[PDB]
Amino acid sequence: IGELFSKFYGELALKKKIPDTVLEKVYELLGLLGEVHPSEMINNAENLFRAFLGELKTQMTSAVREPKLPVLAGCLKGLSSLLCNFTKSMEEDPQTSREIFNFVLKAIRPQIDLKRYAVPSAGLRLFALHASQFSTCLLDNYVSLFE
Amino acid sequence: NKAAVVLCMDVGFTMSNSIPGIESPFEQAKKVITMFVQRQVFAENKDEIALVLFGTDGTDNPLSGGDQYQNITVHRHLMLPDFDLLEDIESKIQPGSQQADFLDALIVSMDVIQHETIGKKFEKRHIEIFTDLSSRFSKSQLDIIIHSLKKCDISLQFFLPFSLGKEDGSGDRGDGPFRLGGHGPSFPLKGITEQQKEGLEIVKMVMISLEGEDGLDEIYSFSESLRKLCVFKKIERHSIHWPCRLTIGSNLSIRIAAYKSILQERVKKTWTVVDAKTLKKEDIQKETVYCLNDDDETEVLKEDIIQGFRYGSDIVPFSKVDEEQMKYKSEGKCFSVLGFCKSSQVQRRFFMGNQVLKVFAARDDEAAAVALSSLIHALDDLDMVAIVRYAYDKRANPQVGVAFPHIKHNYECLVYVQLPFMEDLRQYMFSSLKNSKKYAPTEAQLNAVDALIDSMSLAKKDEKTDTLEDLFPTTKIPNPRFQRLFQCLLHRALHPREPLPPIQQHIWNMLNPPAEVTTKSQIPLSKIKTLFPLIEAKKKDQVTAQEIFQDNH
Amino acid sequence: KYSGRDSLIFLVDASKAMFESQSEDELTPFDMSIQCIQSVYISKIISSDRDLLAVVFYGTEKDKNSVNFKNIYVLQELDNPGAKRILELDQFKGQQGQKRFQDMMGHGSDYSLSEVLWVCANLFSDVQFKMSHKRIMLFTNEDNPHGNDSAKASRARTKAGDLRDTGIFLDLMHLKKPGGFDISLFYRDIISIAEDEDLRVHFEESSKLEDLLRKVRAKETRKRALSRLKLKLNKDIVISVGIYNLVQKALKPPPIKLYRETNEPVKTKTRTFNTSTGGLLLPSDTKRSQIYGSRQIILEKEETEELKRFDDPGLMLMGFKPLVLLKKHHYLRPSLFVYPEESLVIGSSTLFSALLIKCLEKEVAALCRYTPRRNIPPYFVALVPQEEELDDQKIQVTPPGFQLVFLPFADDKRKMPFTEKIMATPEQVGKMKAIVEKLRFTYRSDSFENPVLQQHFRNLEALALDLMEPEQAVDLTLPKVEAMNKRLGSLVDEFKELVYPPDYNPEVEYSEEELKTHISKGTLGKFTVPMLKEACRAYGLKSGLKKQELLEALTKHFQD
Amino acid sequence: PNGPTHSSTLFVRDDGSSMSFYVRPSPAKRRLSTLILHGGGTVCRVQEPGAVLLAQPGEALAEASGDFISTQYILDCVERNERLELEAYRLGPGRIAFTDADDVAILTYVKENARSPSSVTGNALWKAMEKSSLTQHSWQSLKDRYLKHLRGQEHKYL
DNA sequence: GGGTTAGGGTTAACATCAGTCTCACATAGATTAGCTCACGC
DNA sequence: GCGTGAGCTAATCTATGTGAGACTGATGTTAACCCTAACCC
Repeated sequence: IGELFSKFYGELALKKKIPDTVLEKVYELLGLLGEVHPSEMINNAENLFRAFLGELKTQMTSAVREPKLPVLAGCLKGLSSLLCNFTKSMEEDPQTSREIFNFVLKAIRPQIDLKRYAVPSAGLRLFALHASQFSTCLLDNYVSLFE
Repeated sequence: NKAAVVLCMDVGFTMSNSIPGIESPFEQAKKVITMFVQRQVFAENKDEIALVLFGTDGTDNPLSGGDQYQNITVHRHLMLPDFDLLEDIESKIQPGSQQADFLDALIVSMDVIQHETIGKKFEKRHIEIFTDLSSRFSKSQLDIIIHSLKKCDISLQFFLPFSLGKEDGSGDRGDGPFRLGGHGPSFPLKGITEQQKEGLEIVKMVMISLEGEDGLDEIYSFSESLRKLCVFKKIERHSIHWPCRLTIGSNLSIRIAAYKSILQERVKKTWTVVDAKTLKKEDIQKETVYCLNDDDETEVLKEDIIQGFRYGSDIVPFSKVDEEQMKYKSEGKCFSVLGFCKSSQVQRRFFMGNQVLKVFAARDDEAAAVALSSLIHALDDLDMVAIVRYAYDKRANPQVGVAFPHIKHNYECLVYVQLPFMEDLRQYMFSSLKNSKKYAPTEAQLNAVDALIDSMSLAKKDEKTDTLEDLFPTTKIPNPRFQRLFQCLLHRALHPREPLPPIQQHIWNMLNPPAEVTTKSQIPLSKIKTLFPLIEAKKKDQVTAQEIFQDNH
Repeated sequence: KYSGRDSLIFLVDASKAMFESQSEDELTPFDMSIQCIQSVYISKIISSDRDLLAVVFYGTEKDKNSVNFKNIYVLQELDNPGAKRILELDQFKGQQGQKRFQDMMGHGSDYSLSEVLWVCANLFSDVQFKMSHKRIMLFTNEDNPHGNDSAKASRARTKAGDLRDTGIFLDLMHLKKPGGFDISLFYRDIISIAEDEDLRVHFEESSKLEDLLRKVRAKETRKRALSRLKLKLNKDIVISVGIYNLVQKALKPPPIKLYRETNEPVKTKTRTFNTSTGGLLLPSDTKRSQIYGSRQIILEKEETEELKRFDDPGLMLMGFKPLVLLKKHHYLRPSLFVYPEESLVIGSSTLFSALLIKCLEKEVAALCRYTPRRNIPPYFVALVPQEEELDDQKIQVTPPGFQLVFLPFADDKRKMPFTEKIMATPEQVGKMKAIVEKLRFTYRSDSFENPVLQQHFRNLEALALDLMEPEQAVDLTLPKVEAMNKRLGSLVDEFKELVYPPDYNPEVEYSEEELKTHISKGTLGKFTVPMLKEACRAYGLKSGLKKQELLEALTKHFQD
Repeated sequence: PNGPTHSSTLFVRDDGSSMSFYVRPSPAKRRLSTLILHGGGTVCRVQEPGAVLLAQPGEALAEASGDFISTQYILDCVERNERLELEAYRLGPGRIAFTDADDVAILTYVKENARSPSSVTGNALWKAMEKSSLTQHSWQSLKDRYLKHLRGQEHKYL
């Protein structure tokens, strides 16, 4: 109960620039808090989904700012270790699963070699942990994914 | 303080008659009108624009006489500009498939001004015409247009598809010379039909009989107005009066009026944060919340907060009331003269401020004007310049500066620019670039770079009349940032789905040197590249924003 | 270099003749030295509040030092100057201060002059930071400390030479006392600055101590690159330069909020609070917006910074212009400075030097498009070649390089109203010339100080050392009206008679019923904006600032 | 040779605690420091939580704040030599109608129905206006801007 | 007995703009996780 | 297939400084409204 706030205390709010490494592990903490007794977590909000997104498609789809790797490299192990509960899938809500799959596919597709292999490893880890939630979008472009 | 400018758009078959490699004159006029109207809309200037068309098949003339007057449609009357205005100039798809009299458009605009601005206060009315001069004329008018010798504040401004710079500008080159917003090269002069010649002749005679010899420079080309602030000329409001008194000693005082001059100008409007659920600002709410340092707190109120100034390693608690009580107190606006120093001990490098002032004279009473003119002439025929202690108001800090004499064939005044204070100055230590031995360039490099700078000179001593005729000058191009922002905002207001449009081509041609300079520098640039051993891909970063995590297809 | 901080150690004598002096209004040399050290402290805390200062009295009866040495006292160790450090020193001013020092420190107790120099080196060697400079001023009223014992003099000379070899430059600010002797003596081979001087034997005044220009209370020293850009002569050939600023506006340090009860800084927390429904908002559900009339334009945050991006950060050369085409009137921003740097591109300095030489040979200035950061619109710049100028003392006053000159756009030029040209005549332009020649002035950059900043700094000093009243700054930018009037003479009146005509002097209460009746009366006249505002506020209606807003809203709502 | 002629235990409170007063440096504080020092109280070098915020009378900002004690309290406490209540000297307590319509309504009916040159640059002949010819504002402003409006049809002729 | 001809003396409306605040981005030392490779399994 | 240690270069990371965007309030300017030297019917 005491950690749902005091760390949501403007990690999404506030205007002062939170330091780069404190935009990955704080989101990791928020995501991984959801696998501990989801009974109370079921009525918190949907705000965690928007928080894990939003910055994604901003950290991922920014045409003006250089992407910060150790932000999504740590936000990925948010949504991953948070999807272990609330049993999100495609049959019951084919809305967020599509963008989640697209974003993780972008994460595992670097399009350019680079050092500090942090985001792609998290991408494959999330994909491996639970791919059953992507029931119908895992077999439409199977050739490229397998390659 | 409210103008009334009427744009006399031309639509016609000959207007759309074009040649490959050149934008249609109708499209050029559309670009110019879009620029002008969008600037006057997104800046929210308070003035009334009228748009009238001539040459279209329909004839919606409010007067129309009893007959004739055909093919001149008044699209809108004197109104505050609206988004629908530029929307429908972008929606005025079809140039008319007809031809109408050129002067008929002028009298139509004149009667529109007369019948829409009878009793309203208008600082200066305006009529701007973007014609082709390729239509049959009527040699029965100009007996009432000229007779109306501007017994009102209406004026003329003609925009033609030509290259209206009427001097030695032959050109006629074939390197794709014409570019909208281009500079130096332009439309090939001459090669003009046997109707546009007399059209330009009578236009020149009209302008001469209206403004005088100085009115010859008042007619511009379509590509010229995209790189000049000539459309808004004679609409812009003057800088506000600033009265003061220049004093020398104690009893010598001259009434003065410093008008504002060159100053950096920003965008007036502001971006307001709005929630993405109902597009309302009231739902959003932000507030500073002062919080203590130890284990946070419930709240710390406004009334329990006092100022504090760092002084050394500790903090001395000042206060708002103490600051107001014990601080520097001047004696209101002042323009006292400390003294006079040679106009060589002040240099263009040691200037400050974001503004320049032009201390003109007193008001219309020609008593202090004589004294000020005597002072500036004594400063100019002789040498040396006047230092000044200048303060805007009681609250504003006092600043020192220089007042150079500035004499022109039209007016006479000084100009004020701030000087630096003692703490305002910074001295640095740099290694000499001439005594160095490692970086001393050899004779071949010197000759190569000499040929380079001689090739890319931006000024020609044309006619050998000791006149440095200027190539592409950067002090007349409007700030492209405002036009780009206006285009982006207009596109977003009209197409709320498409992303940000790419920068317009004429904006790019506006900010680039003339093609001749680029071509004449190719060989010297190649020689510099192959001669100077300046080749380093030293691994230091790269600009990546979106093309690092995106996909292909 | 950049991170090094200058360090200073004072060395105040406390001999018997150091205290006793002539019996007149002149300050005793001890009080003079203490006042000068206090002034140096005050100057160095407002300006560059990171240097290290320490004071080491020598000749005292007590002793305090890292290594036990007789008659040497280290009142303060090397640290940033502070208000408490100043207040710990002013207690020695005056005769009562002299007695306090005597009862707390002592005097006499003949010293060695070597262990003091060793002690100073000890604190110099005990710092865990960088040492840009090391200096030791030696406030003394005597010039021949020894002579009855040559061994002590030799040891002192050896230690001084060792200090100089280590990199410690001491310079004594000699104090003058009654008598006839302050001769150049066993201190000449010790001054490691070895300042050039006539070295006149019979000095009869205070030495280079007024040279402090005491309390120059405004400065902020720093040197930094401020940018590191690429100068693209073309698309493929680029050189790397740095963009320094030579002159920059000085502002007082920003104030700090404080908690009144404890006088400790309070951290601020700005965050966009809920929509009156609870919760916090994302940077992803708050889009920027603008309104023009009835049209609302909604635009995302990143797209707002996307519409003001033209070029990559760098200087795109576009040609050369003659210097005579750069008018003096046009000016927007303080002129920046360009120097060739060789960290991103090797070989930039040679091309830069060749360009500078052949650009100031042909009196032309490079024209470039300037983009300092990632998303700033381009701004044209004329690079004026600034040739190096040096004094006879081998001191650089205008370092060589290129100087930016921001050419204004046509948007930034304002238009003046039409004025009538009225010219003067001879016989009064000559009078003006005579007045101007009678008001000569050798203008210098180091002439004036910001009066507001000076007053603020003096107020802070008074509020930190309880001086019981702030020091009144002599406003250097105030014209000397009486002196210049007396110097001018009566020719000003000859001027005034010559042109100026003889007659030219140059110099709540409201309620429902009254508004219901007034809307039919239709005036809302002498009704002031301050009372319209209070009516609309206390009643709760939307209010603005322009009169027509309220005059329309109240009229439309109150009846309809 | 005199002046500190009051009790050496005045400003100290009944419990033996000296009262704290804060005054910004000023000529007034020069005498007030000695006056308080002889009075047993203490004067704070800077603002402090437990101090008394003194202020000279007439200061608009201090009075508007309403958290200041007049310095006259000190002076009248010296002569009386007796402490007294602090809050005894505690500080702290439309010419509009010239639209565009009347600007043409002026010229109408006057540019035709006016035969006396004394009507302008001289009073009267607004007796016809504002009672028979309504203008819905004051009557002595038509003859203040006919001066600003001694012009031709809207914006001039030339 | 009313006015005329100028010069102007109160205060309200309000547009300006210097001054102040906040947020983003630059450089310069200071400091460490990842990223390889050479060995042992 | 895989651990494990060394050196390195990439990535910070805060202190300090500078400028752009938003804002706020004192101020002086223009202007509505009326009064006043002086004459002279």
